[PDB]
Amino acid sequence: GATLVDLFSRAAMEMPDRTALHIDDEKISYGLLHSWAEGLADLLHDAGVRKGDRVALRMPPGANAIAAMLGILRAGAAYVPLDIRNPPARNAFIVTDSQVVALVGDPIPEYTGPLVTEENVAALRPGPERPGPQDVAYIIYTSGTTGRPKGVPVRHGNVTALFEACSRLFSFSADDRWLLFHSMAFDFSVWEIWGALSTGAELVVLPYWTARTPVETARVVRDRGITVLNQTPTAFGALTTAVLGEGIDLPELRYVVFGGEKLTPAVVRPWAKRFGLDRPHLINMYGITETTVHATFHRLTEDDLAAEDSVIGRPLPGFTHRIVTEDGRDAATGEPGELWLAGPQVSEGYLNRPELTAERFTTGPPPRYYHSGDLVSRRAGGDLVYQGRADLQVKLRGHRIELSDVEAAVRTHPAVVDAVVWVHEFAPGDSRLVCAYTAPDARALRAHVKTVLPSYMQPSQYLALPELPRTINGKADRASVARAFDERR
Ligand SMILES: Nc1ncnc2c1ncn2[C@@H]1O[C@H](COP(=O)(O)OP(=O)(O)OP(=O)(O)O)[C@@H](O)[C@H]1O
Ligand SMILES: C[C@@H](O)[C@H](N)C(=O)O
Ligand SMILES: [Mg+2]
Repeated sequence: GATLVDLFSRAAMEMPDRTALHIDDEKISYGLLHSWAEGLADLLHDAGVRKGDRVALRMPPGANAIAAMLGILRAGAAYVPLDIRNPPARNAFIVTDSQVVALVGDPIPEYTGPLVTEENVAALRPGPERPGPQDVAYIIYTSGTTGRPKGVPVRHGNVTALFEACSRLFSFSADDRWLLFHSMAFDFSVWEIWGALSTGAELVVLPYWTARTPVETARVVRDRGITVLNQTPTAFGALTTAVLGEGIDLPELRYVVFGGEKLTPAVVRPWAKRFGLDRPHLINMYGITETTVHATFHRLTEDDLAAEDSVIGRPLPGFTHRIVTEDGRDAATGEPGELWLAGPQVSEGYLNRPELTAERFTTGPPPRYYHSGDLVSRRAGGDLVYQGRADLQVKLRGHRIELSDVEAAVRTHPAVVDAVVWVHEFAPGDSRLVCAYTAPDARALRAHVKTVLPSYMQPSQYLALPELPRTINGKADRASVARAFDERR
């Protein structure tokens, strides 16, 4: 149907006996989740929540968080998720920037808006007016690199267009088990949640436990019988180490879907020798929050493991696209350019960032294009290959540097897991190439990199970290690495 509410309604009306949520040994049926959610919506209505309103959600992953989010959607409102490892100042900003009429869960400088507590939500375990396709389902905040975190509001019709685009490339059924691996404040959780709840499938909630190892994660994945696993490449590399080390088998896995980072063939090779490429399928998906979770699809093949190219494949069925030169021109085959995207999954622009919206969402004088700020090429055969972020193609003292190439060159060192390379302003006068990396001292690393890279591309300073700092989506927080570096210097 038109909305996420419709999707849940259909599946719940039609498969009420099936398990919607699985939290350790706890199982909630679609039927009972549906009941709980209708009740929560009525409760939200009573507290003065209206269609088009925005409600904060702040809860650990579990039954209550999910039921609250359905209740919020059923009430015609958008949920604005706050991840609880988010620093208090970040919530405080989002709470005010998004102007929520209420918060669900427990809390922040001002509490003066109304609360629905977790205990309140647990208690409820024709209705308010239903939302339309053009109503906002969620508002997820992305990283603003200097300037503030920015909010992206995604509509019901945006999300429902996502699952329609994917209907024929994936083979999903009510029998699947989806893992909720990701933060509810990361849009990859939307795919995970609604992947399950739109089809009658089961959603396995990874309960919140920070001392859980990859090894434990692997063990749950086998034991809870997961068929659809979503991972960032960073997460999957560590998962693979654990699966291979303990020798875990995963015969029930049907799909592993990658998103959110550049997926290198090297990351995938160890997996592929153990399980092959036929089961599960490996699917790389390029995506951005501004165009609703995923924008492309590429099933991995043996060929992708021969070269070192990052194939992201073709735009999802809903999309039209451009590959654009610095000049505004359409790029030739094999030529790198900026990817632009148009279609029903593209968001309506940022929240309260009117000038940024103006720049990155454009209409000719024609489709409405979102400028991804990502560099890609169309290879012969029509597949997209991902090159890198225009952000990270920088210039320094007369040379152009692919920061991402330096990074990979540092990663080429066998004892190095991860690297972040950037231009650091030591002073206005002194701008130099810097690297942070995780496990080899700087001396050995520096000596190795002098092999791989031209001299202008060699990091001027190396900082060894126990781990790289992480935003809640599990990516390396670049602004956090630069600040840690600066303070250690
Ligand atoms: N399959 C992929 N291969 C390569 N890069 C990817 C892939 N999927 C996502 N990315 C990168 O991740 C980004 C999408 O991230 P998201 O929408 O969460 O915001 P962000 O890039 O983390 O920050 P912002 O929204 O502030 O630009 C894209 O800019 C792209 O560079
Ligand atoms: C799933 C992944 O592509 C997510 N939308 C991100 O933008 O980081
Ligand atoms: Mg981006």
